[PDB]
Amino acid sequence: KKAIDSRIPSLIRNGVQTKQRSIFVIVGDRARNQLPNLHYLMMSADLKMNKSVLWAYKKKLLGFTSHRKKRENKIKKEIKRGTREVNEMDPFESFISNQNIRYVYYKESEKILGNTYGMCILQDFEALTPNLLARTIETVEGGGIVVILLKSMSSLKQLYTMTMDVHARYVVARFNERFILSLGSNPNCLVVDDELNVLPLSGAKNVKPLPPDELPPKQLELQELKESDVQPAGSLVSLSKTVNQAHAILSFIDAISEKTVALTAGRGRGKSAALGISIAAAVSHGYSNIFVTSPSPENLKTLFEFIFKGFDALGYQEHFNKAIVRVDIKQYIVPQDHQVLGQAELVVIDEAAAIIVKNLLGPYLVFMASTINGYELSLKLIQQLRNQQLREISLDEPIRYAPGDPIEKWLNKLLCLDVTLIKNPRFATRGTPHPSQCNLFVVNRDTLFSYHPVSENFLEKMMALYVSSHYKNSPNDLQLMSDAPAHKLFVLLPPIDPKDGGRIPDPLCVIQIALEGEISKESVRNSLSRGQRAGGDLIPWLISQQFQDEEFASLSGARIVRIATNPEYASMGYGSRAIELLRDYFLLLKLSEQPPHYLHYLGVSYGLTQSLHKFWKNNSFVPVYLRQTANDLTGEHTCVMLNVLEGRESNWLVEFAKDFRKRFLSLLSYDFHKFTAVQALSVIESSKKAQDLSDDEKHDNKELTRTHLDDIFSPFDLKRLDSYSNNLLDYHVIGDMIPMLALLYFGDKMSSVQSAILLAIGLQRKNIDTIAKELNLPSNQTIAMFAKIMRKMSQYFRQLLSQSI
Amino acid sequence: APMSDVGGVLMDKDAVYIDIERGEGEKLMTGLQSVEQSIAEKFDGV
RNA sequence: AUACAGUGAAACUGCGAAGGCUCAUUAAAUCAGUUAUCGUUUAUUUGAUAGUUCCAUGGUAUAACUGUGGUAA
RNA sequence: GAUGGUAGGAUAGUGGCCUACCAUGGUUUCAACGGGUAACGGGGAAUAAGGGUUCGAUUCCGGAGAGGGAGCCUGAGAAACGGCUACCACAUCCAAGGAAGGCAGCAGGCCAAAUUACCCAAUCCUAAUUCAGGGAGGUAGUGACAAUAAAUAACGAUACAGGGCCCAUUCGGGUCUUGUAAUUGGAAUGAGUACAAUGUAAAUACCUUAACGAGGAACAAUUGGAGGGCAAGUCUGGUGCCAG
Repeated sequence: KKAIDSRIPSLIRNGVQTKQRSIFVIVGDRARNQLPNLHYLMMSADLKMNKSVLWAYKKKLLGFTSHRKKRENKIKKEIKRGTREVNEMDPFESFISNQNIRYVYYKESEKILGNTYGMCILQDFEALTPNLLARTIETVEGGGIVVILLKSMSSLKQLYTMTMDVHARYVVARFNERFILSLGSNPNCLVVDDELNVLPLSGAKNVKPLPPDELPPKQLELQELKESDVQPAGSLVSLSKTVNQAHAILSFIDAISEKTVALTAGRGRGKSAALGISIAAAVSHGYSNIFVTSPSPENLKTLFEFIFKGFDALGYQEHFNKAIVRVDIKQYIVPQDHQVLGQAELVVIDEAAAIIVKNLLGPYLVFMASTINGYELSLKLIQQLRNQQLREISLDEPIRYAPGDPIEKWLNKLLCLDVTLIKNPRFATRGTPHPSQCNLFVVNRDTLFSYHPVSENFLEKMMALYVSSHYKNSPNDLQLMSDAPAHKLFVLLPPIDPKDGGRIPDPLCVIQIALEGEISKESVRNSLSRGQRAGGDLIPWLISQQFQDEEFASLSGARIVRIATNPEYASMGYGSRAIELLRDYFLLLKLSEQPPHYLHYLGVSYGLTQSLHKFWKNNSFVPVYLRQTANDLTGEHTCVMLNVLEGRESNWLVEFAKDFRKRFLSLLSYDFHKFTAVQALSVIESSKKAQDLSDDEKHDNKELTRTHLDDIFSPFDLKRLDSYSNNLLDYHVIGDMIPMLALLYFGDKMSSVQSAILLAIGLQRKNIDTIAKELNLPSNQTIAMFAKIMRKMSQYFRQLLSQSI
Repeated sequence: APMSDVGGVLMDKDAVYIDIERGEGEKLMTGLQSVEQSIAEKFDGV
């Protein structure tokens, strides 16, 4: 027996006194056997406490098996041997055989997103993805201990990096080093030996706080005031959280009970139970609401809302993947996808989930629009809310499982969930001088991710740039942008020569999907038996199947983003891309200048993205060749995925031009099955492919015109007779549908077309009928544009007839 | 059973009485425990 | 004791357990003796009981064992 | 299928044991067939005991069952206490993906809830064996129903008293070595404490047995009954000092 320390029990005492989570990091081998003692201390600090405990691991438990019949018969045959007596258990065996432990792999961390735990035991340290960190430290509640065990390689990294700034020596990872430094900065975290000594490198001093909640008392006061009918029953069933959440539920109830249409959109963070408030308001809406409601979540992702709906219904008055069917006993509600229920929107109330903005504008038109805006884009959705609908949208961000937590602050700081849209420039007109200058500098990512204060403030600015209104990336993407071997960045922020300060005008992350460098990194990582870092090369290596692209290295754009001010920000992004093309063609400090004049031996430079209109316009100012796409509907936005790749190298122009030619040849046929998107964007894509072909080719891929007997075989003679019947008569479907496929094929092959005639050629390629495509695009002079299309068909038929026959 | 040692954790008034890279941990607990007090910045003159 | 050589965890092997409780009421049909089976089965016990040969040694395929692993088990 | 015949099937083989065909048989008042229990009782089923005369030794009540019927498998021997398949219910783990066995069992209880320890030494049984074993089997312990024979004293000396006992309604009568916290003396041993050896696989116990072990022999047996007597005491009654 020995007294341990004056700080490690007192930390749990004041952590449960202030209802704040706390972090222990244990080193050494005999470290599993001190989680009994920390769990006992966590319970005896306050009995009125959750008891469950997580054991997130990655591949294998430390010294046990988590199967109680298995270890029971193992200890039975241990009894039968006789090295251990009958009524004997060491405290770790007793801990795992009596406590309530939930076991998860590091891969399936998404299965425990909702429940609550008193303790979390992170077993392995060397692999810790930040999405898993954000999912476990969120579910640990206010009297909570998160413990993290270590390994001898991490002990070497600790003894190295605990002096000033040194690192470990062999893909190298710096996210775990940033983690170690953040835990050195945290006040509610410390590092303990396996013998319960203290390493005071992480929050050394800690006093026992004095023995003893106004916002909670104001919550109880306003709740009891609302109590003194079924509205108070719903309010008391909902308000398991802050008075902010209670006031939000009460205000949404008041504005959406009898007022039938308002557009209320409650916005909140990952805490505070937004889905809980929605599901707890669902029962009150079913009471004083219409017989049908419309939910717009993801399919089979409405766990908290459906649980709170069933819970509040059972509170008041009740009784291919999963069951989300509608039930009633004395009501209807369906969790549907995008608005195929346009004619099935007789429900007067629809509640949507967080951000698909055009699909949201499609679905939210003619009913009471409740909406849940999770932070986990928001500015543009609030702008679209104010641009149309008595919008009473208001919500707040007080936490649910705490009142405020330094563990939540350190988690947000390390995982970089904090953002700031302040300007902090020299001037906007002087940043327009940077847009004329097109000057860019490299990141120096090792010194960037080494956690120093001003470096971390600029890195938070860089993370706000790299995820500012992006395409819904995540913290694991931040860990890939930090700790991958094939990565670089560029911050083309300031042109000025002032003192310490600046901004971020444009971040752009490259990915060296190479041949030489990627082959070196892959042959390295095959010893570690993993690796997947070649996407843009491997897409074309199966779609177009070119040994030239198998031999040529490539840079691929992971992401690139600018400010959200104005079209000058897109000009700044274009200047950043042009500066990056010039950069490819022509401890440590947290920037680089001479290395911005340095590069590798890369052949191709490509950006892979979704088929967006402004992204296509950026790809055209980029003019990088609009290469082979994929029309499989990626269910996030339904957007098709195109990887536009320039060739900026010595001798690759014929290869890239032939690839663009093959993509152009495939796109006209693949616009029949699963590409029915637009007319102007389709013309822009065809023009981009032909522009790539004209820029790359000199006379190599120069196609010959429509030959005589081949053109005679492609049409029929009576088909051309019907074409002349359309020339001097009506252009009906008895002669304008059998030949229209060959007409559109030869028209997009090879002698000019108008805007209306180009939309007619694209309309016959998309094979829709007359009153659909032209009336959607031009919306003016329908029969006159049909006659202009017939005249262009007559000119094409007269040209083909007078050419061949 | 508080006031007693369920397992090893014997609870006194305020103190807790428990019982039971090698040289690296032993040295970092012997001398270099609070030696990293003024080792935070490493010339981080922000 | 430079193809085996004693201790021997865990594996194949020979055998071990070689005969233990409750519940609904069958009148020489349950039972006991006896006659017979050239009318029949039989490990073990015991006594007996085998006559065809044209122009120096026969084949891969599995363990135990190693090695790579999956699964809460 | 009742009774038999002929042939085949199946059998370890005999066999209406089963099937085709055929004949209309067969048992019975010389007790067919059917009726029940002190069929938790009986029949020799068996040992008998030197006086218990239907208590008094045992094999077997009938057949089943391993949650419930069904089907299959193994073996010299089986429709297996130890196997599999499917159906139906119980039922535990579970990370909800799946892996199972049977414990829906046996012991107990309704002011004696502890038997579940040691051995094959004996008798048999199996056994490759001059060896191994058997919860077959034996041994021991807690768990009183005052049922059973013993003890809690035996023998002397001295002193000092004069009264003790019995009958009877009464008066009274009859009788005689009888008493005493009196002193005192040396002998006896038993409960207990214990050497052992014997016994026994071993240990307990019985048996045999050296050493110590009594004066309040305090090494301290009860239970119930009959009757008094006492205070500067207390209470009640009322024709002093009394009665209760």
